[PDB]
Amino acid sequence: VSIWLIVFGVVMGVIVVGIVILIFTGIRDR
Amino acid sequence: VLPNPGLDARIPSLAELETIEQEEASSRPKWDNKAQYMLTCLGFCVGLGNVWRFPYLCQSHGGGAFMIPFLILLVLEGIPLLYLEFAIGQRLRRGSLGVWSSIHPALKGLGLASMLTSFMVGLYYNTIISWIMWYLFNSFQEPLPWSDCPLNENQTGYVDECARSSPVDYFWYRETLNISTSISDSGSIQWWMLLCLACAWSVLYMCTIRGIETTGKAVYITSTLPYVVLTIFLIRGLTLKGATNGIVFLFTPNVTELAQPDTWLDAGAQVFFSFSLAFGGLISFSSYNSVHNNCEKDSVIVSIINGFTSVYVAIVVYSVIGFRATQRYDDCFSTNILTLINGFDLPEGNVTQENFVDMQQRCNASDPAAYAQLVFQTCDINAFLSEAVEGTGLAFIVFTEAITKMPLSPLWSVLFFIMLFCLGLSSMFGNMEGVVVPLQDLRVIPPKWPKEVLTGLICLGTFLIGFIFTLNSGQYWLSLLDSYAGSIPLLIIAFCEMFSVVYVYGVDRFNKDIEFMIGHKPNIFWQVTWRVVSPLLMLIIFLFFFVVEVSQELTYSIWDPGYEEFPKSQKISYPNWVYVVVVIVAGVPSLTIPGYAIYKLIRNH
Ligand SMILES: CCCCCCCCCCCCCCCCCC(=O)OC[C@H](COP(=O)(O)O)OC(=O)CCCCCCCCCCCCCCCCC
Ligand SMILES: CCCCCCCCCCCCCCCCCC(=O)OC[C@H](COP(=O)(O)O)OC(=O)CCCCCCCCCCCCCCCCC
Ligand SMILES: *[C@@H]1O[C@H](CO)[C@@H](O[C@@H]2O[C@H](CO)[C@@H](O)[C@H](O)[C@H]2NC(C)=O)[C@H](O)[C@H]1NC(C)=O
Ligand SMILES: *[C@@H]1O[C@H](CO)[C@@H](O)[C@H](O)[C@H]1NC(C)=O
Ligand SMILES: *[C@@H]1O[C@H](CO)[C@@H](O)[C@H](O)[C@H]1NC(C)=O
Ligand SMILES: *[C@@H]1O[C@H](CO)[C@@H](O)[C@H](O)[C@H]1NC(C)=O
Ligand SMILES: *[C@@H]1O[C@H](CO)[C@@H](O)[C@H](O)[C@H]1NC(C)=O
Repeated sequence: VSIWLIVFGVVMGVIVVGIVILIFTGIRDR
Repeated sequence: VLPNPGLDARIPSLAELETIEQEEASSRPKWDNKAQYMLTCLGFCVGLGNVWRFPYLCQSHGGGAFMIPFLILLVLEGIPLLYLEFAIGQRLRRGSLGVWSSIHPALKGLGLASMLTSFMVGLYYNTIISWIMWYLFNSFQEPLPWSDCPLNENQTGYVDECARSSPVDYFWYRETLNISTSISDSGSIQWWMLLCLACAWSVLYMCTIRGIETTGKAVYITSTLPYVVLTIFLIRGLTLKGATNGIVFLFTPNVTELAQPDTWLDAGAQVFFSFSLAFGGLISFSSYNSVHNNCEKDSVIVSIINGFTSVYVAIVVYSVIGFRATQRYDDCFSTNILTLINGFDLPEGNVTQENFVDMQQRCNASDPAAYAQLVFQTCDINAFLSEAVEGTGLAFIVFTEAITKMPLSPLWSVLFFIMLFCLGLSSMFGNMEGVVVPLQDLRVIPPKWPKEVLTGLICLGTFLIGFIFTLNSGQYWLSLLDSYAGSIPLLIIAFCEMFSVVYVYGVDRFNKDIEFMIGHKPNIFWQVTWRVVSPLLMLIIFLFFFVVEVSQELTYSIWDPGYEEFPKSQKISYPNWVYVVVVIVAGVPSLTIPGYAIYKLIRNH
């Protein structure tokens, strides 16, 4: 599996989802 | 005292300040709590320099006593400076470049020197966090990847440089960095490192997206966690085998080291980095407070916790060095036992540590010419406690080797690398606040394009410049810039902040304005250190720099696996084109402070 790639995978997922949930709350503050 | 005209009608006035805060609730951010401001200021002072920089300097420079030096210099440079920085942002209600351009607008270079310094420190400190989260991804497996040597092709022997060196020393230089033999030889981008870099900058853009109303909850977590983990490491560290033998070694006084010009420089240059002075972030954080907020009580509480934490991390660090040195002394002394048992036919539990030397001479008096082929070791503590590793090796080749010999190895490595991560993150918040706010007062973008867009072009723009430290020679580039950069700019920018408040703004206007906020005009201790003591004490640190720079024989360490008598050290004397890089990173943040002051005085006249 190359076990460091799945941890990285899961972390990146959350990071991106978060940035998205962050740039759309900022459009619901206009 | 210096004759600048037109100071009024350029800064806000004192009777106007009671109406300015009921209109800056819009168009200016604001803290939610008071603890939200103290937790984001402790995270900007405490990070990654209390772990691998301070406990080495506390011991290498006559520890136990260096405490003395570090202390005095503190309640003399540090206190006064931090106080004057907290009380200048709350009054003039601007960032870092807006404060020094409000008082004598021909000055203006202290804002541009603080922005260039915060860009360069935060550029390479986001690569150290890139290395830290690479060791965090390679956890969550019970045989850790830095615990054993790989096999080569035929599965009969180890890889050659994993056997001559250590396996941990092999995981850093060949499986993380893939390092080259020189700074001249560089290769490709080394994909894994690049992915990690991406991750780091991404995690940084998520936390500092909407300015200061995100780094709040962020600071909370990224400021407590580090503390709790550090604690948990104390009651585990003081229990293993060889702590209280590495705590005593840290606190042995050597009073001869006090009479050295190199001691008081790095004790002085750590105070400007134990805090975050001359960076331009502590003025922009203080400018969001209320006008009647007590900034005299904040600068004492912040400096007491910063002076207590630096001792507290050194207790935790040297407990682990004391455990690793006691272990290496026992896995050395058991091989000197194993040599004579394999040569003189003695029972097993025969010839322990209590009876080594007397059983050395019982064998050579029994039969000569059988002791002459025996190879013994001269290993002893205070030689295993006394390696001079510093800067990145105290976490990647020293601390992570002692973790593998503990009971639960893949759990003390997850807890250790999330803590460093947190520290790095708080420092990052600080530096980011430092580069974004002066880039709004310059107005490089129109007053459209909201706060998500300017931070996104900084996090993407500093990502592409960070490709230098992902190369094969990328660790020689990061060890170059650090020291130099930091040191120089810090000291110089720190001197002109103490000068241009006392002698250009006026320390008598200052006193009045302060009293207007708190009451009780500051003591004789504040008036003495602001006027005479701390500007004088910051000159002999600047004079000791050009004494220790002209005689240290500037070199750097390489790895070089195909080299005769390999695993010792190497120093091979930097090429002549590297002075271009030294002049660029250390000179031009120092020279924009006179450079703009010469340009503005010849544009008018
Ligand atoms: C200890 C770590 C865990 C947490 C500790 C929490 C910190 C609590 C400490 C006290 C906080 C409460 C307020 C303290 C006093 C503020 C009052 C005040 O300043 O009034 C103005 C006070 C009096 O004002 P006046 O009424 O105008 O006279 O003036 C001064 O503050 C002058 C004092 C000079 C500042 C020197 C401070 C020395 C710091 C010690 C050096 C570092 C020690 C680190 C060693 C390790 C220890 C852990
Ligand atoms: C005219 C000359 C200037 C323009 C020429 C192009 C300029 C350079 C390209 C700039 C592109 C971005 C600006 C787009 C226009 C801004 C105005 C606007 O968006 O308002 C409409 C829009 C609102 O429109 P409405 O719906 O009509 O109200 O505002 C937004 O949607 C802004 C959303 C936030 C965008 C921020 C993300 C962009 C940067 C991402 C960086 C990610 C870094 C990740 C970390 C590093 C990883 C390695
Ligand atoms: C205490 O500090 C002194 C100061 O450096 C140490 O001193 C030196 O010892 C080396 C021997 O390798 C000499 O070459 C230097 O000339 C000495 N310096 C001075 C100023 O005399 C000393 O080693 C330290 N004490 C201990 C126990 O390590
Ligand atoms: C080691 O591996 C090489 C191929 O990589 C092979 O030619 C050689 O015979 C092997 N040595 C032994 C002792 O098996
Ligand atoms: C870096 O690693 C690659 C394989 O991942 C290897 O081919 C290359 O030789 C390494 N670089 C150096 C300088 O050894
Ligand atoms: C080691 O051997 C000597 C020789 O007989 C014996 O007297 C001694 O008890 C032995 N030590 C231990 C710990 O057994
Ligand atoms: C046995 O070897 C040691 C190590 O050199 C030496 O000091 C000792 O004198 C030798 N014993 C005799 C009887 O010479």
